[PDB]
Amino acid sequence: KKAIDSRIPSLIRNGVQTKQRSIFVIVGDRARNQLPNLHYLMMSADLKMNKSVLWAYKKKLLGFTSHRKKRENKIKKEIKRGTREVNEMDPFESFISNQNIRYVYYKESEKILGNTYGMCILQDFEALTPNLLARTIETVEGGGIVVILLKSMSSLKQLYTMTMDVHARYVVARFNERFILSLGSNPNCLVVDDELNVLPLSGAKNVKPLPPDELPPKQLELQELKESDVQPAGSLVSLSKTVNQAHAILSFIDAISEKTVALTAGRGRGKSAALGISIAAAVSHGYSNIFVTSPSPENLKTLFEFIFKGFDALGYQEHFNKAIVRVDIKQYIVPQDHQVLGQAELVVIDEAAAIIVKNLLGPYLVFMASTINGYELSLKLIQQLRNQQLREISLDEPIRYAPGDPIEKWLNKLLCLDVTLIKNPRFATRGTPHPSQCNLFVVNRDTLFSYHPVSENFLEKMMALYVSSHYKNSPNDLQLMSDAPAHKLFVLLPPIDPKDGGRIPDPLCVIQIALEGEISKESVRNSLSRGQRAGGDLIPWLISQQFQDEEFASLSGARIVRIATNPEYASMGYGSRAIELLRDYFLLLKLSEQPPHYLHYLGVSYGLTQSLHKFWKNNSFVPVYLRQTANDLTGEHTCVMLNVLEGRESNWLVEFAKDFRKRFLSLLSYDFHKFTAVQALSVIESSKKAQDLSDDEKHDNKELTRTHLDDIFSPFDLKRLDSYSNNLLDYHVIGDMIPMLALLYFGDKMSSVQSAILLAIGLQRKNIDTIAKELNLPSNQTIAMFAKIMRKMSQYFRQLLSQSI
Amino acid sequence: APMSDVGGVLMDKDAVYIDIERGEGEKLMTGLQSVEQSIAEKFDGV
RNA sequence: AUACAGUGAAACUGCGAAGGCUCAUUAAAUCAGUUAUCGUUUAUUUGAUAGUUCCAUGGUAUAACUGUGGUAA
RNA sequence: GAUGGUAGGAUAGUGGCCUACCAUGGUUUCAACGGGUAACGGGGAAUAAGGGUUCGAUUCCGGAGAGGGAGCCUGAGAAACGGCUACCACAUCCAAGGAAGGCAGCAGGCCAAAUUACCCAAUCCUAAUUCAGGGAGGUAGUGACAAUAAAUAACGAUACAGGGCCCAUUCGGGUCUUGUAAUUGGAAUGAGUACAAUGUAAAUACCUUAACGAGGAACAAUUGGAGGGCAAGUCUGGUGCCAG
Repeated sequence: KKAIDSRIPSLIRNGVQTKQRSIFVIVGDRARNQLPNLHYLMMSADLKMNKSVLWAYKKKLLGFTSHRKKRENKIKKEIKRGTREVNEMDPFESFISNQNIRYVYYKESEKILGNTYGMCILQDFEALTPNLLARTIETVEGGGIVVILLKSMSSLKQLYTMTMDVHARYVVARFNERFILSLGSNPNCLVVDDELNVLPLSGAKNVKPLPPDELPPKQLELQELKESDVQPAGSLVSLSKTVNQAHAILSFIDAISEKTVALTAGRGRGKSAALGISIAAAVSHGYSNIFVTSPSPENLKTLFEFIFKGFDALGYQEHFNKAIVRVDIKQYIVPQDHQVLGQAELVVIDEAAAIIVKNLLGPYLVFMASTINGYELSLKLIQQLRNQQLREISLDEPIRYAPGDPIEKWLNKLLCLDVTLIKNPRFATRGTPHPSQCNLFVVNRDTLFSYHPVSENFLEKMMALYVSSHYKNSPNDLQLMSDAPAHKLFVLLPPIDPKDGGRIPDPLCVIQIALEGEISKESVRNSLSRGQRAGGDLIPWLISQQFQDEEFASLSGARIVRIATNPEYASMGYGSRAIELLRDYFLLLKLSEQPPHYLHYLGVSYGLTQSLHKFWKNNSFVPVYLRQTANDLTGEHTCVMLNVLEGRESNWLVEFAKDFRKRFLSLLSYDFHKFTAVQALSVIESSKKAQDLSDDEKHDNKELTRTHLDDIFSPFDLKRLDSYSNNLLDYHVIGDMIPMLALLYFGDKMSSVQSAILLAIGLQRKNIDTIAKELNLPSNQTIAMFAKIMRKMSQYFRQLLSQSI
Repeated sequence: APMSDVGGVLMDKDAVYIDIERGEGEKLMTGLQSVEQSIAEKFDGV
């Protein structure tokens, strides 16, 4: 027996006194056997406490098996041997055989997103993805201990990096080093030996706080005031959280009970139970609401809302993947996808989930629009809310499982969930001088991710740039942008020569999907038996199947983003891309200048993205060749995925031009099955492919015109007779549908077309009928544009007839 | 059973009485425990 | 004791357990003796009981064992 | 299928044991067939005991069952206490993906809830064996129903008293070595404490047995009954000092 320390029990005492989570990091081998003692201390600090405990691991438990019949018969045959007596258990065996432990792999961390735990035991340290960190430290509640065990390689990294700034020596990872430094900065975290000594490198001093909640008392006061009918029953069933959440539920109830249409959109963070408030308001809406409601979540992702709906219904008055069917006993509600229920929107109330903005504008038109805006884009959705609908949208961000937590602050700081849209420039007109200058500098990512204060403030600015209104990336993407071997960045922020300060005008992350460098990194990582870092090369290596692209290295754009001010920000992004093309063609400090004049031996430079209109316009100012796409509907936005790749190298122009030619040849046929998107964007894509072909080719891929007997075989003679019947008569479907496929094929092959005639050629390629495509695009002079299309068909038929026959 | 040692954790008034890279941990607990007090910045003159 | 050589965890092997409780009421049909089976089965016990040969040694395929692993088990 | 015949099937083989065909048989008042229990009782089923005369030794009540019927498998021997398949219910783990066995069992209880320890030494049984074993089997312990024979004293000396006992309604009568916290003396041993050896696989116990072990022999047996007597005491009654 020995007294341990004056700080490690007192930390749990004041952590449960202030209802704040706390972090222990244990080193050494005999470290599993001190989680009994920390769990006992966590319970005896306050009995009125959750008891469950997580054991997130990655591949294998430390010294046990988590199967109680298995270890029971193992200890039975241990009894039968006789090295251990009958009524004997060491405290770790007793801990795992009596406590309530939930076991998860590091891969399936998404299965425990909702429940609550008193303790979390992170077993392995060397692999810790930040999405898993954000999912476990969120579910640990206010009297909570998160413990993290270590390994001898991490002990070497600790003894190295605990002096000033040194690192470990062999893909190298710096996210775990940033983690170690953040835990050195945290006040509610410390590092303990396996013998319960203290390493005071992480929050050394800690006093026992004095023995003893106004916002909670104001919550109880306003709740009891609302109590003194079924509205108070719903309010008391909902308000398991802050008075902010209670006031939000009460205000949404008041504005959406009898007022039938308002557009209320409650916005909140990952805490505070937004889905809980929605599901707890669902029962009150079913009471004083219409017989049908419309939910717009993801399919089979409405766990908290459906649980709170069933819970509040059972509170008041009740009784291919999963069951989300509608039930009633004395009501209807369906969790549907995008608005195929346009004619099935007789429900007067629809509640949507967080951000698909055009699909949201499609679905939210003619009913009471409740909406849940999770932070986990928001500015543009609030702008679209104010641009149309008595919008009473208001919500707040007080936490649910705490009142405020330094563990939540350190988690947000390390995982970089904090953002700031302040300007902090020299001037906007002087940043327009940077847009004329097109000057860019490299990141120096090792010194960037080494956690120093001003470096971390600029890195938070860089993370706000790299995820500012992006395409819904995540913290694991931040860990890939930090700790991958094939990565670089560029911050083309300031042109000025002032003192310490600046901004971020444009971040752009490259990915060296190479041949030489990627082959070196892959042959390295095959010893570690993993690796997947070649996407843009491997897409074309199966779609177009070119040994030239198998031999040529490539840079691929992971992401690139600018400010959200104005079209000058897109000009700044274009200047950043042009500066990056010039950069490819022509401890440590947290920037680089001479290395911005340095590069590798890369052949191709490509950006892979979704088929967006402004992204296509950026790809055209980029003019990088609009290469082979994929029309499989990626269910996030339904957007098709195109990887536009320039060739900026010595001798690759014929290869890239032939690839663009093959993509152009495939796109006209693949616009029949699963590409029915637009007319102007389709013309822009065809023009981009032909522009790539004209820029790359000199006379190599120069196609010959429509030959005589081949053109005679492609049409029929009576088909051309019907074409002349359309020339001097009506252009009906008895002669304008059998030949229209060959007409559109030869028209997009090879002698000019108008805007209306180009939309007619694209309309016959998309094979829709007359009153659909032209009336959607031009919306003016329908029969006159049909006659202009017939005249262009007559000119094409007269040209083909007078050419061949 | 508080006031007693369920397992090893014997609870006194305020103190807790428990019982039971090698040289690296032993040295970092012997001398270099609070030696990293003024080792935070490493010339981080922000 | 430079193809085996004693201790021997865990594996194949020979055998071990070689005969233990409750519940609904069958009148020489349950039972006991006896006659017979050239009318029949039989490990073990015991006594007996085998006559065809044209122009120096026969084949891969599995363990135990190693090695790579999956699964809460 | 009742009774038999002929042939085949199946059998370890005999066999209406089963099937085709055929004949209309067969048992019975010389007790067919059917009726029940002190069929938790009986029949020799068996040992008998030197006086218990239907208590008094045992094999077997009938057949089943391993949650419930069904089907299959193994073996010299089986429709297996130890196997599999499917159906139906119980039922535990579970990370909800799946892996199972049977414990829906046996012991107990309704002011004696502890038997579940040691051995094959004996008798048999199996056994490759001059060896191994058997919860077959034996041994021991807690768990009183005052049922059973013993003890809690035996023998002397001295002193000092004069009264003790019995009958009877009464008066009274009859009788005689009888008493005493009196002193005192040396002998006896038993409960207990214990050497052992014997016994026994071993240990307990019985048996045999050296050493110590009594004066309040305090090494301290009860239970119930009959009757008094006492205070500067207390209470009640009322024709002093009394009665209760």
